[PDB]
Amino acid sequence: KSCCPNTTGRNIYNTCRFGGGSRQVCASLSGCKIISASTCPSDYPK
Repeated sequence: KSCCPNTTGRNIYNTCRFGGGSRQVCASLSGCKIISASTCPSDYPK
């Protein structure tokens, strides 16, 4: 999972992922937080 601001972020992540990106790049594209588990900090887990 990731910590996105909202369902919109998932959009950016998708545009990137499906665009030919990665996780870090995607993260920097949606501004979400890349978690290495099934949890998430106080960084809007959306």
